[PDB]
Amino acid sequence: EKALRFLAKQTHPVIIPSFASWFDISKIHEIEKRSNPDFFNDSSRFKTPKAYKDTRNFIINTYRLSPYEYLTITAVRRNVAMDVASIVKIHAFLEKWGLINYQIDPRTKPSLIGPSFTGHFQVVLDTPQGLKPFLP
Amino acid sequence: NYEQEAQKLEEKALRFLAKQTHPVIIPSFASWFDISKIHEIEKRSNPDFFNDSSRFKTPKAYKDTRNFIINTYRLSPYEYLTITAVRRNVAMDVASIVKIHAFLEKWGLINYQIDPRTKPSLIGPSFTGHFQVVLDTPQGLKPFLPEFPVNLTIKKNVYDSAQDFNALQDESRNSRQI
Amino acid sequence: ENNGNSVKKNWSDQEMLLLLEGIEMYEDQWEKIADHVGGHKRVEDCIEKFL
Amino acid sequence: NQLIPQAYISNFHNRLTNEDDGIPIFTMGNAVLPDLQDQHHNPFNILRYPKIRDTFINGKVVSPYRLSGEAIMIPITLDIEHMGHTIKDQFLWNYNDDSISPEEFASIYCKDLDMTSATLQTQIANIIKEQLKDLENIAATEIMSDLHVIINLTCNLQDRFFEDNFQWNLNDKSLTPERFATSIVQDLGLTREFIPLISQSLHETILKIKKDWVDGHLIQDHVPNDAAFGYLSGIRSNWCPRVEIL
Amino acid sequence: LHPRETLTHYLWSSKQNELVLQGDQYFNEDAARTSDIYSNNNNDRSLMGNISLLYSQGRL
Amino acid sequence: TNWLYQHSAACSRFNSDLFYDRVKVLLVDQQGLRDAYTNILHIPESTQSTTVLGWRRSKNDSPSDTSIVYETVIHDNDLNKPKTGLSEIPKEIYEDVVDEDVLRAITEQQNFEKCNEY
Amino acid sequence: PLNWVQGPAIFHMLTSPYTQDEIINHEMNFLKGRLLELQEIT
Amino acid sequence: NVFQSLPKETARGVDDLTRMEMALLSGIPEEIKWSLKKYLTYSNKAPYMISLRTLPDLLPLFKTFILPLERIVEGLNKSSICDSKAMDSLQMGLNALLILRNLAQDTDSVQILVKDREIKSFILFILKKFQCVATGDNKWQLYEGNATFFNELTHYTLDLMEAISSYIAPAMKDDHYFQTLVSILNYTKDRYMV
Repeated sequence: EKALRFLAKQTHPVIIPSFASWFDISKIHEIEKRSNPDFFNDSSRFKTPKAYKDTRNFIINTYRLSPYEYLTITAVRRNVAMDVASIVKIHAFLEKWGLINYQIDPRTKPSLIGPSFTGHFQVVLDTPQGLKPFLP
Repeated sequence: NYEQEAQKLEEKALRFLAKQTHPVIIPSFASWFDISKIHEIEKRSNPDFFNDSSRFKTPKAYKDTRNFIINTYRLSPYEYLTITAVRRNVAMDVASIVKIHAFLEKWGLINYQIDPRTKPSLIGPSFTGHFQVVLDTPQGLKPFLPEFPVNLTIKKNVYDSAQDFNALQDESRNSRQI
Repeated sequence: ENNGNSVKKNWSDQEMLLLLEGIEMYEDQWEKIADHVGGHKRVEDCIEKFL
Repeated sequence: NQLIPQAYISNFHNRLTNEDDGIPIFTMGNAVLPDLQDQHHNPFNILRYPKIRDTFINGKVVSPYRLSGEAIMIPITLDIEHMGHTIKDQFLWNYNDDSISPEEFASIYCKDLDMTSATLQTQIANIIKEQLKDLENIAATEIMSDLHVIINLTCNLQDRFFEDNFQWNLNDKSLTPERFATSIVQDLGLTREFIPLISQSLHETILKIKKDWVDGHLIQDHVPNDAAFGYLSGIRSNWCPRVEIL
Repeated sequence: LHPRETLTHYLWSSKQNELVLQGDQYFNEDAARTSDIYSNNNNDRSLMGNISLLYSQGRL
Repeated sequence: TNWLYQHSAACSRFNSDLFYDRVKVLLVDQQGLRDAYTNILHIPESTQSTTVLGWRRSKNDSPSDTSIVYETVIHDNDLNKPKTGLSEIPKEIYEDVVDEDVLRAITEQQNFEKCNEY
Repeated sequence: PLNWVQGPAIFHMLTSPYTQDEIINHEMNFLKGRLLELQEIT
Repeated sequence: NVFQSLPKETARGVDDLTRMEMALLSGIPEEIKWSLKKYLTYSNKAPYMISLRTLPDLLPLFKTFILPLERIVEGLNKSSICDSKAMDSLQMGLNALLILRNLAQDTDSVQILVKDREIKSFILFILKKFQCVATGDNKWQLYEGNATFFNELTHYTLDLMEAISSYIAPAMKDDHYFQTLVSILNYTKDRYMV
């Protein structure tokens, strides 16, 4: 009633992996019902399933509008009025099944700032009679 | 296209490698440790992360702060790493990060007071062999490829003997021939 | 000669001669042998070549 | 010979009082560090970098200091003026754990600052004892009944003030706020020092709100304001984070 | 009674005792006056690797 | 109308804006940072190859040689299938699935991901 | 409480036999040459 | 200038006693061999350095080698020691048993060994198996090829029983130590053991 136009006008075409062929864009079913069951078994007044429908549609279509960039958690939090503790659940759920961060430019994914990786560094051993190299 | 993308990935991977200039000495009894996986000595000395008692102490956060401490030590080996320098960068409670720092200093993985000029050198294992460490592809330098198991040696390096393996001399002595 | 020779473990006749001159000189003191060879060889290789 | 010893340099306090490095602890090619550039196996080359002969010239020699079913996290602020220079920082504390005493943390924390005045330790430990004993039965709560409060949040770090808005459910315990601040700083590209400083500025607000659920017991679970997309169907979100330099 | 873990014991211990008896064959008269110990026997590796240690102890 | 498209386009512009912010400062302008507490150049983790796989042995060509060849290498399997992790899912969930070749594709992707070693 | 102390002189003999009668003379010489060197410290 | 004021006492790495104490606490087997050899040398030549009164966190570090030797003694009636991995554990256990035998002639390293209620279970176990050898009972007949593994196993236990018996000075009626040794005395032919 409102998203038909939005899927029609400005959405880049659908790319979906083979182990996501069980996905249903219309309604939900038992996989999403048993993975995160808090939206269904009366957790609160807020977590009714229709809001879950609206948020999963908004996330997957927001990835449809730009399939070559990583859809981050903050950029969907700007216009989804829901718990951040459930935005994280739905976002990790949809990324986990390879739907909405599947085929992207790999230099778009946010990585945490940190020091370099020292695994290829050379270590030498402090043997009690010398300094033999550490070569397994 | 595959050869050019492989050469491109090799170039922009050697661009980010953190080349070694300082040797790192660990004590011989702490040779059980590996950067990648968690050993059973760490699982019985710090059980608070593996009992699933609290929510703020998972093995993933343990491994992240452990690799953080060891990687910020080995890039500057000559400098004594302190607790306050680590506490401002990692988000854990203070007691646990003090436990992990005292653990890593107990085994001599960090902060190992030694002067290697007053000890000899040895040849323990065999002489020859193409010792090649196998890393992973850093996801972020992968090719774009809008629609291939190529392995690439980044840095070749030869050593004549263990005495120049211990001091990081790569037969550059043809430059400085004394 | 005075020039730096080729890649190590070649042992040209000049270096063999100077090694044997050093062993006739000093009878010990392998630092004073290895510099008399030319100083571009270690003690731990002059002993491995005289044996 | 010709090998650097593995330790014995602890040039940390001079970078605390460098006045170029933006450290808020004290008051009174074109790269900078060779962690991506080889030096062709001469250590002397590392003396061309201007922050590294700073740690060999101005360095000193240090001696190494030698040494429950549910954690309860309590944020602790620290604000002490002492001989012109001050100390303003913040850190969490595990109330259920007692493996380290605040006297021992005061002896450790005073040693990196290179004060060792033997009376800063007592003052720091008394402030920590005070802020722990003031909050012993306010962070041990068992909150139910779906509060879902709104949170404005600010962070002060050297005229680079962080501020954001979000809806929070403090009834489920799935989302660690340290993981939340990690997800923020991964996205905005900030330095790693904002990783504790947001979460340490969040737990306090959690026990500010928890406070009103227990002390006055004011429920006031009435319309957390939204934008008619999620929970409360107005017509069928709030804001976004930012870093403002004042 | 149980033949498996005594034949494995035989195949282990006979091999180990053969190695122990063949631990002494390069210390003869005319096997040490010649040169086929020091040169080219990196296959052996046992001696001529102690020379980095024995000079550092002053024995020579 | 004109609500939901406007909101989703604003989300995508905000996403690309955060990307163009985070890519210039860290990697392009000065290629890293500098921690003030420790003299360590911070770098984004995506260019760093987090794990380390097994070792490999060999021998040099000429016998009776004493030289050591220490080196590195990269490795991956096929470098095109991504790492959307299905192994962090228990095996009791996806057994009321609709098809059987869907189950085969899930097991194929999981057996691909468990071949991180060589 | 730490005290960085020099350890005792342990007689590690160069050649190591196994029968006792090939050891006792060397160990007597070690006991004499240690207790005489140590007696002057008192 | 900063590389001139190094403390001379710590510029060799760690000291050897902490090296020996950490080497056993790891799991590297050759470094365990080195640590046990050096503990044996220091126990023979200067036992007061490894006096249990001084270093209290050292006796469980030997219990963790001596206590899994009971399974080996149980399985020693057949040719059990097949590979080169169980034998190394056997030799480490016998060497740690010798170290605790050598520390038990001190009268201050002895009361800590007596007050432990688990070393005496091992002594009683070894003596019960040697009583099964000395009587000739059909249960647990000794395999002869393991006999040199067992013989020096039972000379290092009696020397503990010779040292701790003064602290078992109240003798009961139906005692197992007294019954076992009075069974052993009829069998043996060693002057030292008698």
